Formats: sequence, structure tokens, C-alpha cells
Amino acid sequence: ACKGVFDACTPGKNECCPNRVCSDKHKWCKWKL
Repeated sequence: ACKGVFDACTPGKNECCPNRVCSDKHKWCKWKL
């Protein structure tokens, strides 16, 4: 369905999973809480 964690993705494009988010300062996918 989506990529794994710590995956470089574009923010605002919603490419990573819904439970995770694309970080802007780190520039990679990660958990929210």
C-alpha cells in the first residue's frame, strides 16, 4: 500500500502512509506519535 518508515517523500503529496507523515526538516517519512 505505502512505503516503509524513514522514506524520503514529498510533503503535501501524501505519498507515504496515512499513519506516518513526510517530515520537512528531516525530509523523510516518520511516525506522528
